Amino acid sequence: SATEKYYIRDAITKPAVHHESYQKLWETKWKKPCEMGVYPFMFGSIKDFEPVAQEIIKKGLKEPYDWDEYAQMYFPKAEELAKIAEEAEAAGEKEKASEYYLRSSAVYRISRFPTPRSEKQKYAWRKGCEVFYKGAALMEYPIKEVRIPHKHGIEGEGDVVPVNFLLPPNASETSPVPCVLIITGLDGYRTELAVWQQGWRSKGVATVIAEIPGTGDSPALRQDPTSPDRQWSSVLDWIESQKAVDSKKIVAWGFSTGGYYALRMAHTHKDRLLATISLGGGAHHMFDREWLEHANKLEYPFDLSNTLAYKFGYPDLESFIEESSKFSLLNDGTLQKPCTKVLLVNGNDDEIFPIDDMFVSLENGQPKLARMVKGKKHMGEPESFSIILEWIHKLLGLDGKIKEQLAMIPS
Ligand SMILES: Oc1cc(O)c2c(O)cc(O)cc2c1
Repeated sequence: SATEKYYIRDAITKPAVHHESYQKLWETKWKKPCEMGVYPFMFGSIKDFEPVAQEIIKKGLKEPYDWDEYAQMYFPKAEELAKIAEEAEAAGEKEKASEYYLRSSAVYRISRFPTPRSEKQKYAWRKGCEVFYKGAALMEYPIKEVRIPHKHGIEGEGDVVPVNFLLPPNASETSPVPCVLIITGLDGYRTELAVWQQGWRSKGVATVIAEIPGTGDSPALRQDPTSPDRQWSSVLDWIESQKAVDSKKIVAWGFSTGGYYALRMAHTHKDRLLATISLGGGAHHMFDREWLEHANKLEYPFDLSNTLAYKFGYPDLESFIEESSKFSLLNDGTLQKPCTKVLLVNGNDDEIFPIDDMFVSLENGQPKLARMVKGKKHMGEPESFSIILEWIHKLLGLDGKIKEQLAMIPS
């Protein structure tokens, strides 16, 4: 059956305990990364989240979640942190203001995980973005929003591609810098992957952070497989206009679902990218009935397959599965085209997207760079981040000081 189909075999039939309740999500999956200040709790503090978790656990919330009831639990804490930030900014305490705005943005973020599917989650997205950019503007090296005109947009698409932008100091047309284009995931948007930007700045590298179609503020048509292609044309046209960036040194790094888009654009925009990295991406079997019919109950904190269906613009999973084959980079002929430099990295035991899709990626077109991480699930952490930074440092001729860069990630 499905138990024989994929690399992980009958692991797909074992429901993960975190789906039983929020209590199990918190105790077995979220408390630890929150304490360490890492994804999905970048910029966050256990001091903020633990009191909120305790209130959710007392209420006994669990799948199926009422996303308005769920989101509202985070709001009193998010507002408290935003009020503290405002009073700090009024007093000229810039470093403190920045911290509490970003702590507020983290609480709003988790309130609209896994993706905004209710009015209060849609509200939390807007409120989280607002406090993130207030925090970002008060960083020593401010990260700014750029509303890139979507010149390549068609009917029914948004007029702009909102991105984060950070340019290292002394970057100029005379001394231009490489750019890491970060493509975000199904749940982590530009307000989350922002955590990478100061690291890249410290190594003399510009960053642009953009969301995938049907997430954050992406203007792209959800159901149209070619919508990302138009988005990257607008984004890369804008990066080329920034003369302080070397347009011959753009590296696209796709995180999780972002990996699919990084792999896709290595083909669609080969001549405009030095390299792309897919970290925990998929390509083909991520759209399989069998995979999607099992993934709701596996390592993903909530309902992966339903969330992916919503991101692709479908009202339910069955309707998505009916048409999902058309998004395959194999089915649509993408993987037959020439590609720029591609690095594929993932944990073998991934239960969000199958390692089988790294195999499909290596079974078609030109040879690609790969590191498989045995005995690890989605993203193959922490070794994956060291592998990728080492490769990008070598590619761009940076200082190779990847431990220094990685140490800047934990909040
Ligand atoms: O350690 C990480 C860091 C991330 O940025 C992740 C992300 O964006 C998506 C995901 O599914 C897992 C992640 C794990």
